[PDB]
Formats: sequence, C-alpha cells, structure tokens
Amino acid sequence: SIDEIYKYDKKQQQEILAAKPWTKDHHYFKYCKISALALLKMVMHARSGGNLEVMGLMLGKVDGETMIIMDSFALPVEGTETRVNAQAAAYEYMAAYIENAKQVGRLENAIGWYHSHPGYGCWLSGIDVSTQMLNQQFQEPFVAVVIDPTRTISAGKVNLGAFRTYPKGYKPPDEGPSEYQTIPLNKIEDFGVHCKQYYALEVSYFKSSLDRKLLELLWNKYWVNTLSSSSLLTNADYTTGQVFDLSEKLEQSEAQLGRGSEDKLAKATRDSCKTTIEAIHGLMSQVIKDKLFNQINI
Amino acid sequence: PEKYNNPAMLHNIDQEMLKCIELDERLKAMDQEITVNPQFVQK
Amino acid sequence: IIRGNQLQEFAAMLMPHQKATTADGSSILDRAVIEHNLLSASKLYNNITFEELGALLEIPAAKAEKIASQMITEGRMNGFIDQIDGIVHFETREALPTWDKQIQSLCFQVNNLLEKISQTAPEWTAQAMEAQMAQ
Amino acid sequence: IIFKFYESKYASCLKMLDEMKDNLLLDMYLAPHVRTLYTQIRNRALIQYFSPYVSADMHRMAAAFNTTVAALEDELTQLILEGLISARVDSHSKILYARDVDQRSTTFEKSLLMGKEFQRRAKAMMLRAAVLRNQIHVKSP
Amino acid sequence: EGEFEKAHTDFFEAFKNYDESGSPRRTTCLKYLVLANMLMKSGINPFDSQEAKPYKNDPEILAMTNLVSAYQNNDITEFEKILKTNHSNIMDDPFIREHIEELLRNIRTQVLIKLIKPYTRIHIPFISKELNIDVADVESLLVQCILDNTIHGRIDQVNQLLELDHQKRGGARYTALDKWTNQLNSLNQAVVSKLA
Amino acid sequence: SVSVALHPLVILNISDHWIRMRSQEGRPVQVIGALIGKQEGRNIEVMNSFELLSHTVEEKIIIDKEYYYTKEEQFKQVFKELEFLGWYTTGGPPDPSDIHVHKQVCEIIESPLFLKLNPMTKHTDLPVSVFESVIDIINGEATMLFAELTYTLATEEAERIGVDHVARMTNSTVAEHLIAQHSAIKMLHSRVKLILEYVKASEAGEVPFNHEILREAYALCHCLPVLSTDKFKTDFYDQCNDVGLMAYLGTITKTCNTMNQFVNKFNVLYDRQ
Amino acid sequence: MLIKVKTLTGKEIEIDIEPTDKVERIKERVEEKEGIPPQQQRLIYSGKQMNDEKTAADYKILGGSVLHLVLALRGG
Amino acid sequence: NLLEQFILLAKGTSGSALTALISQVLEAPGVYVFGELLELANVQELAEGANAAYLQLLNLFAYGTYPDYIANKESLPELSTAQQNKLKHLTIVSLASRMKCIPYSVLLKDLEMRNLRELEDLIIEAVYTDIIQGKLDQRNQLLEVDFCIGRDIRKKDINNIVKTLHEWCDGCEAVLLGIEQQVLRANQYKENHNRTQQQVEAEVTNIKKTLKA
Ligand SMILES: CC(C)n1nc(C(F)F)cc1C(=O)Nc1ccc([C@H]2[C@@H](O)CCCc3cncn32)c(-c2ccccc2)c1
Ligand SMILES: [Zn+2]
Repeated sequence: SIDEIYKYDKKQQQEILAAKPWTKDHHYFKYCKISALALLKMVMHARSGGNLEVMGLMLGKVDGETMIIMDSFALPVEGTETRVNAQAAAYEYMAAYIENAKQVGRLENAIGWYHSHPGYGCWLSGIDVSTQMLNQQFQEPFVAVVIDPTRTISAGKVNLGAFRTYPKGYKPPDEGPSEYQTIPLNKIEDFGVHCKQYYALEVSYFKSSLDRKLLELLWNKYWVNTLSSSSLLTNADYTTGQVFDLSEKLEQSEAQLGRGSEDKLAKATRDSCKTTIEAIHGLMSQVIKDKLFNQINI
Repeated sequence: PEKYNNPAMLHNIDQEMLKCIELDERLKAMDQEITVNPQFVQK
Repeated sequence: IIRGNQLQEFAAMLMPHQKATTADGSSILDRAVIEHNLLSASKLYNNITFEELGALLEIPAAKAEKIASQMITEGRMNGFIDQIDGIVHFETREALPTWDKQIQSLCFQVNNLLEKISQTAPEWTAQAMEAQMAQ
Repeated sequence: IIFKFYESKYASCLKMLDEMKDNLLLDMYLAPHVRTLYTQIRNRALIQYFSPYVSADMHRMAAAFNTTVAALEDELTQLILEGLISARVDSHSKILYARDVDQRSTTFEKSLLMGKEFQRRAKAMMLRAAVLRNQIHVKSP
Repeated sequence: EGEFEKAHTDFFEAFKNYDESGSPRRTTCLKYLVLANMLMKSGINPFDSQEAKPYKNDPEILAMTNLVSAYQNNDITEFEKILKTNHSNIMDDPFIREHIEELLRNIRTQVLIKLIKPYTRIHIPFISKELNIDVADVESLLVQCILDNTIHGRIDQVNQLLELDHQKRGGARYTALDKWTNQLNSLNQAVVSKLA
Repeated sequence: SVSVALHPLVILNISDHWIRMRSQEGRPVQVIGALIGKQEGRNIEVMNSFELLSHTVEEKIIIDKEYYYTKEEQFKQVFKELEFLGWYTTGGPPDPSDIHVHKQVCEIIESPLFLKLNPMTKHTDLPVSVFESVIDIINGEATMLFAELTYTLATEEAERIGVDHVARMTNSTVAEHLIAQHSAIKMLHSRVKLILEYVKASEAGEVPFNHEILREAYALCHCLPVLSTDKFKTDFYDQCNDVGLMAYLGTITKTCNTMNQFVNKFNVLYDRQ
Repeated sequence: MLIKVKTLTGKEIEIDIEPTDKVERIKERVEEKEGIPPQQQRLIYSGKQMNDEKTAADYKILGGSVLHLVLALRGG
Repeated sequence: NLLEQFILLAKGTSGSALTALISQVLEAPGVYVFGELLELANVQELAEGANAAYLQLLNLFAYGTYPDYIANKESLPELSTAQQNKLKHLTIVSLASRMKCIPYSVLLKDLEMRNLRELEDLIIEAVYTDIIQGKLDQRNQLLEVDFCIGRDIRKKDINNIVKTLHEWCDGCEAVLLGIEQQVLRANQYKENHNRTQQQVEAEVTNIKKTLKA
C-alpha cells in the first residue's frame, strides 16, 4: 500500500547500515524522496526566517539506492547566519530533541541537514562543502538540502536542492550538466571555486493516502487564495535587489567589451529576461483578476 | 505636465516595445544570413 | 463606545471605596473609559476632527488632542495628528490590499451560499453536480 | 566670525568679514585668494540659511544678508541654476519655495529618452553596416 | 574658559581629587558635583551615596536636589519656578551662572523632541506656548535642531508652522531603474561603436 | 466567540501522526497532540503543532506534564513568539474521555481550544472541527461542555505554493502560470453556475421557495463590481505602467545582446585582418 | 565500563573503557576506534555537554550508558 | 431567530391580535428582514378590511425607504422611535446595496438629520448592529461600506439576479478561453523557434562538412 513506505523496518535498516554498499561506489545515492510534511515544514521555516538564514535537521531512512526523508525539525541557533554550528546550544538541542521524539513514536534517525539561501540560489558554498564532507566522512549516510524561500515566492515553484559531496582528492569524471542558475556578484567566486566537489540528487516528493484525501478536500476551500494572491506587492525588495545586481553585471560586461567568464553579456541578458518575465507574470495575474471581478458590472 | 498613470502612456510604452521587438527580429534575421554563409565557415 | 449615561449608571452602582480618583482629577475609571473610547473609535474612523472627537468623548477638544497625542506617542494606537486642519488620521487601508480583502470576502460569500444550497436541496444539488460534468 | 557662522548670525558674520577684508588684502600669501574665499563663504552661508526652510520670505533673507531684494534675487537665481540650492523663486510675493522632485516621473522620462536614443543609434548603425558591406566610399576623382 | 571635553575631564579629575582629599568642603562641593552630573547626563546616579541623604534632607540646601529631580523628569515649568523662587543660592554664583544656559536649553530641546513625535504639521505658536519661550526663540531652536539632524522636518515661514516628514516611498525601485538605464545607455553606445 | 484561523500545516501534522501510529501499531489508534499559535485580541491563529505523550490507566488518559514542560521549553527555544493554544485529537464527536482530557489540559492555560480530526469520514467537507469549553449549570448541576467555532483557512504565500505543489505533483512558462490561474477560475465558474441554476430553478419553480438563500444571492450579486473607485484605478495604472517600463528595459537589454552578436559576426566576416 | 556509544545518525560503537578513565581518555579511545580527531568531537550526557577536564565517574559512569556524540569542525 | 418564534406564535391570531403582533415584530430589535411574515396567507389576506394600513406598513418595512414613509406619512399608522430607527437603518442598508461610497449629503437628505453628529451616531449604531460593516471618512465627507446585508426581495426581482449571474458566468468562460488560447500560442511560438534554430544549426553543420572534404 501507499502507506507501506511509512513502515520503519529496524532490522532492515540495521542490515543495510552494517552491509554498507556505498563504500565501493561513489555516486551510489541518486534518488532523494521527501515526504509532504517535511517539505512543507522546511519551506515555512525558511520563509519565516525572513531575509536571514535558518538551518535545521532531517530525519529519514534509506531504501537501497534512494534516500527517504520523513521529518524535519528546526534548531534554534538564534539564526542570523552565525559563524557556524553553535555555542553548544544547538549541540545540546539536537540530542535533546531526538531523545524526546524517540519516546513518542518518531523512531527514525537523522539522514541529513537543511538550510536556506534566501535570494541567491541553491548550491553548496565552501563552508557548506566542508561541513558535508566532514559529516559524510564519519556518519553515513547524510544529505544536504538547500532551500530558497524568496525565489520560491517569486517564481511560483519551490527551489529545493539535495546535494552530496565527494571524498577528498577524488576527481569526478566530467558528466557536468551545469544548468544555469542566477547568482549575485558577491557570491559568484565561491560558487565557481566549489562546484565539482558535490553532485545534485534527483528529488521527488511523496504523500500518504490520508494526506492526499485531506489535500483534495482542502482545495475546495483553498482555491480562494490563488485568486486573491497579488504577488506583485509581496516581492518588491527582491526585484529591486535583482535590478541592482543586474546593473552591476551589465557594468562588468561593458568593461569586458571595452577591454581586450566568457561573454558576460549573455549571462546579464538571461538574468534580465528572468526578472522581466517574473514581473510580467505578476502583472498578468492582476489583469486576469481585474477582468474577472471588476468588469462584471451588475 | 503629467503623471505616468494613464492608458495613453501605457499605449505609448507598448508602441515603443513593439518597435524595439521589430528591430531585434530584423537584427536576428540578418545575423542568421551571415551565420549560414559559407564564407563564414572557414573563419 | 461606552456612553456617558452608562458610565454614570455604573458609577452610581459602584461602591464609594472603589472610586479611586487622582488628586489632580481624571478619576481612574473615567480615564480608562476615555482611552477605551478613543481606541474603539480608532476602529471606526478613517480620520476625525478635534471637535467631533470631543463631542464623541464628551471632553473638550484640547483635552481630546492631548490624550490622542499621548496615546500615539506611547504606542498604544496608530495614527498621526495634522494640527493645522485639526484632524487625527487613523490607519490608511491601501487600495490594492483592500481589493484583495474584498475579493476574498466575495469568494467566501460564494462558498457559503453553495454550502447553504447543498444543505437544503441535497438531491437536487447532487443531480446538478452530476450533470455538471456531462454538460 | 567662525562662531557666528556656526550659530547662524549671518548678518554680523558677513559685516565683520567685510570689515576684516581690507586688512586681509595686504597679506602676502592670502591676497590672491581673498576673493575666492569670500565668495565660497558667502555661498556656503546662503546655502545653509535655506537648509531648514521649505518656504522662506525673501525680505528677511535680504535683511540678514545685507543686500537688497533684487540683488538677493539675482544671487539666488545664479545659485539655483547650477549650485546646491534646489528651489524656485516667486517674485510676486517675494518668497523662495523649496522644490521637491518626484522620482517616478523623472525616471520614466529619462528611460523613455534613453530608449529613443538607442533606437536611433541602432537604425543608424544598421545603415552603416549596409554601406560598409556594399563598399561605398569617396574616391579621389 | 572651559574648553569643552578637555576642561570637562579636568573638572571630573579635580572634583574626584577634592572629594577624596577635601572631605569638609563637601558642603559647597555637592552643588558642583550635581552640576557636573547634569552636564554629563550619563551617570544619572547622584543619590547613590546613601550618606548624603541625611544631610541633604536638611531644608537649607535642597535646591540642587530638586534641580536634579526636575532635570531628570524633563519638565521646564518646575525647573524655572524653582530657579526663580530659590534665592541667594544659585543666581549669585558665576560658576553656576555661566553653565545654566546649556542646562536650561537641554531640557527644552528634549521636551520639544518628545512633543514633535505624533504631529505631522504643527504650529510654532503652539510650541512657544508649551516651551514658555517667544516665537523667535522657538524658530531659532528649531533651526538649530534641524541643522543638527536631530529633528526631521522643515519650517514653513509664511504660515509659521513646521511640517515633519513621516511618509516613506519606495525610492529604491526608481534608483535601481535609473542605474539600469544608465548602464544600458553606456553598453548600447559601446556596442554600436564596436562596428567600424 | 473568537475568530479562529487554521493553517494546513496543523492538519498535515495530525494526519501524518495518525498514519504513522496506525502503520506502527498495525491497527488504528487515536492520538493526542498539542497546538501552537498566536492570539491577537480576539483573533486566534494556529501555526504549528507537536505531539504529547499520554498514558492510560483503567479507562482514563493522563498527560505527562513533565514531558509537556520539556517540550514547551524546547519549542520556546526556537519559536520565540509562539505560545500554547490547545490540544488536538483524532476521532468523531466529542466523548467523556475528551471532556476528561480537556479538564486536565485546563489546569495549564485558561481557555484552551480543542481540535478534532476525523480520518474515517464519508462527507464532502473537511473533517476538522474546532471547539471551545463553556461551563454551564443544568438542572442545578455544574457541567462544562463544548461549543463549536467557525474557522477560516489562513493565507500565506509559501504555504500556498507548497500545498499546491504537493497536491498537484506533476514546455514553456506562461504555460504553467496560466494553467494555475485556470484551475482556480474553473472552480469559481462551477460554483457560480450551480448557484445560477438553483436560482433559475427556484424562479421557474422546481424546488421549495427559500427566502434566506435568495436574499443571500441578491447580496452576492450586489457586491459587483469590486472597488471601482478612482484611487484604485490610479493605483492599478501605476502598477501597469511600472511593469511596462520594466519590460521595455528588458527588451532593450535583449536587443543590445543580439546587436552585439551580430556585430561580432559581421566583424569576423567582412574584415581583412 | 564498556559503554555502547551512539551518534545522531544512528551508528553505535561497542567500545571498551575503564571507570577511572577521563573524558579526554574516552575521546582518544573513540579516535582510535573510529578515526575522529579529538577536537571535532562533542560528547553529551543526559542532555548535558561534559566539561572535558571533569574526570568522568563524577558525571556518572553507571556501566552501559550511552554518551551522545556530535561532530564539529573546530575552526575550519 | 426571533422571526421564527413570531411566525410560530402567529398561527391562531387574527385582526387586532395580528396588528399588535405586527407592531411588536416591527419594534423587536435584531430582526431586519420580514419575508416569511409577509408571505403568510393570513397577513396577505389582511388587505381586505379596514386594517390595510398595517399591511402597507409591513410592505414599507420589507421593501421601502424613509423618503417613501415621509411621502406616505398620513396613510400609515404612527411609528415610535424604535421603528423610526429601524427604518433609518434599513434606508442606510438600501443605499449601501447600490452605492459603495455614500456621500454625507444624500444620507442627510434621506434621513432628515440636521447636524453631522446625529447622522454619525446613527451610522455607528447601524455598524454595531452587525448589519453593515464600513468606515466613516470625515475629511472627504464619505462613508465607505465593505459589507451590507441582503434585504428582502420580490417575486419579480429574481430576473436581475439571473441576469447578473449569467453575465458573471459568461465573463468566466471568456477568461478561460483566453487563457487556453494564450497557452497554445506561447507553446507554438516556443516550438517554432526551437525548430528554426535546429534547422539553422543543421544547415551550418552540412555546409562545414561539405567544405572540409
Ligand atoms: C549539520 C549542522 C549542524 N552542521 N554540522 C556541522 C559539522 F561540523 F558536523 C557543521 C554544521 C553547521 O551548522 N554548518 C553551517 C555552516 C555555515 C553556515 C552559514 C555561515 O557560513 C554564515 C553565513 C550564511 C551561510 C550560507 N551558507 C552557510 N552559511 C551555517 C548556517 C546556515 C544557516 C543558518 C545558520 C547557520 C551552518
Ligand atoms: Zn549555505
């Protein structure tokens, strides 16, 4: 049944952990499945973080070649993108929360960590890469999840990326798709330097039978918020920041044209196209709303 | 003179965008001719 | 809004001991009632002149202005005072968010009406819903 | 002089500056720069006088700067045209009104002008490409 | 003379020296101590010493204490009434007279700043009525405060009022659009000039 | 009587809790949990919800106050501005066991709420119900019972996007945007057409004449057009012109890029080096 | 004495320690057993981070306990 | 629902009892729509006789206004302060039904109020009765209504209801058709551009291949 995935097999998990097959291979984990509740909690926490960054922990299991995530819990850190982990407050919090959840019925174990990159894409920086490398070196398995709560609102689709790094000294053989991601100027050097040390798993979402029934029952009352959204007002500081970054990139492209990585004008054009398309979508939504509601003069 | 909150100004901006779009389309059309030029295959 | 006659009735019903009044005036109950009246009128007016606020609160216009300014400074209520026109301005209710709220209210009305229809003629609404997909 | 300039006693400050100018002109290394320094000081005083005001009366300004209303009007015009004062004179009631510029209309105007210039330049260079391809040039005979 | 902060630090060090060594001189040193306390307005603990309270409660010398209480409370009427009512204690000492001006101006400035908060356009005669000074004094104080960037507003001289800026618009969007337009202009010029 | 705003995260938490417990124990079993939210005046809003640990002796259920307090400290560590609101359970109509657990919970807060979710339901509407405690005197005896409240689904952009993505789980861009708007407009059309049919059927004569429904239909018809005022029109045109200028600048940038590519190719072709 | 040691991920290590051993001694025991350097290591007992130096028996050896282990990255 | 109780207790009454009950229900606070009482066959039969004035009063309270009452003051029986207040509230609701930003002048003219304070107090009372939700604007002399209850309807009014709902359905259908057409056009444009680019690349590859040989 669909709820079969919700059954936790302690014996099978112990057997898989004790018969680790990921050691012989390196790209062993290729699929990453996320429950509906975990994804929703991650997105709401990243959004409520605001403009700052938030990070939590993820509880799941493994089934052969795929990595399943069932739950996620935040940890305080006072957020504010502190230097790194914690003044030991989060260090106590992780163990305390796991122990408390053990005696209730949350009998799954940690599988990774998630954090937010609000406004500048979904990737692993240098410190993130070092953290994931260290975690995978000792406690295995482990997956990093990066969310973009601002681009999610702006584009209408969730911006979630699951990543896993490579061992020290390992040179992956080509096979780089490298789809384009807009990244500001002040955060481009780190992305360029630390880009071949990790790979992105294919992420899919799942939900239970009761969850599906409840969502299909809830849509009958939730259809209002789609028609009363007005996305052009909630995201204006983000658009202003995007325009500032685009102007700086255009200045750099003009400097390269005057002088004597490659063709920065094309990248600036793609960024401008993305921003303008988002703005026009926001406007046409309001045009549709006006046509629906303001013209039906009794 | 005016504040920019009129359908007339909206139409003016629309006309300017239409002219720019036509300009770019012609640019691309005359660029592809150079692209498929045999002389523009040796270099 | 608590009226002066109701306040007087409550004062008459109250025991003499409970009427704790400051020496300079402005008995505690009357001050609390005036502040409550101002805070409740904040929910009813876009902007109100000093004369009408004084008539509403049954106090002189100068005292009304002073109390409103003190309440605004202390952060209890939101607004700003235009002294030249003698007008206190409460919240603004911008046009586009008002449009969003009214669209939400209209859709809520549609939903409630559909529920009431389906709770009165169940067989008819079942037949209509069944024919809705076919037609 | 410096204290009265700081605490906005412009009439007295300028009067004592004019008193001291005659002795200052006989110096060695400051005689050439006296005129420039005095002009800069007076312009700074004029700009600082109008800083806190949104609608200033020109009679009081003229009285405080030891000049007639007509001379003050001419000086204000010269300052508004180029320098730091952003204001408009009203010579009916003789009042200087601060001018607040709206950003929206200005940006719209400048963007439309830039678009027009860009389109004209693109058309011109398209013609230039055509003539360059066709090899049109002026020969000696 | 009193050369600002250097003279202030010299005064604190001298007063500390005369407190450690000149014990019997406290009878007249306490006035200077409280004056220095209101000049710094940072310690705001002149009554911390419990030994001074029994000698202060004697009614012969209480003008300093009531001045401190009025100054901390930030009310002008009590300060002025005590100053003019109290005699042969305050106005006769040049070392107090030369510094009473800033003392009286600080409370007026603070009261004006607190008063100005809720209003958007407020008359100058109203401020003059509240601060108990003439209209010209109010205008001078407002000009000095506005130039010092302590009061955000501008004076309308013709109508004799002042209007404070409370509305904030989204100018960042238009600044970004201006930057984008300028960069586009420069880039277009360069791209056109490339062909030759 | 307080207005209640619900969040789909709470419903998802409850449903996942019930499904997990059922799968773990082999057979369905009821669960008891706690809610978290914010109260502003008379507006109560729920945001998240964790699970409480309970034991049964004889036929009575007791909540571990020590575990509750440790969880309260833990959640106050993270969500600083959030507070306790009430408890939730899975089942049908309220029972004396529910009244007993509510009496137990009432020793913690003043007026805790009570949420009830029904996993096994046959109706068309959401099985979530919200109750509050009311103490009354019946036949000279003091008993505390339940009063049902009306709740509305709260609005949040990230929540809406996440819920829509989870519900849908599915080659252009305008495509996707317009498809979402289409789904919602379709729901509106269906509903308005069913209402028009009832009204037309009632007018011609097919169903008993109902006055309340017809009056509400008249009130609904009198609500259009929405916000036809001059200030709204000015704001709308402001937004339209702003987006138009942004589109103009984007078009200019794209044309500049195409121009640069053409100039490069022309220089490579028609130059002798 | 011997005390399974469990990390957050779920791995448990069967390790041999003496009651008179100190927290630093257990840390280097874990270093030899697994490989984690004794600075990227935090042991937490009963929801409490031990102040290294403080011996161990004090804290509370009580035989088969389970000291919770969480990694760290020193500075970098 | 007081109207249900009044209907239940009105079965056996007639004549003077009926008129007294009508006066009581009109004066009763809370009830603002009288449709079932007017629908009663006995009440509709009260027309024949000397008590048609009470039926006319009930009709005025169901569908009527204060100017209508003033124009027909002599025929109708005298009303107390509570009934006049209810009629003024219903007049405000009737105005707000068709206008969503009501000026002060029309309200003053309709309700025959003299000073602004009385009118504003009346509007505040109407707001507090939870029968009209809005805000009062003194600077512009406006009352902005966000919500107003639906008043009583006639048998011939339903044509407007069906016409408005038909117009709304037609608008929704037109919007859906436009969305479908726009999606189709965008997809066709994208596929056409991709095909043209692929064809150009293929031609370039063919030219390079035949040139390099
Ligand atoms: C799994 C967690 C607890 N963790 N384990 C280990 C490892 F030592 F075990 C180490 C860690 C761990 O907290 N890492 C970490 C590193 C850096 C940041 C910040 C940091 O750069 C500051 C700028 C913002 C930023 C953008 N991208 C990473 N950051 C964070 C972090 C992210 C969001 C909120 C709070 C903190 C966490
Ligand atoms: Zn990061």
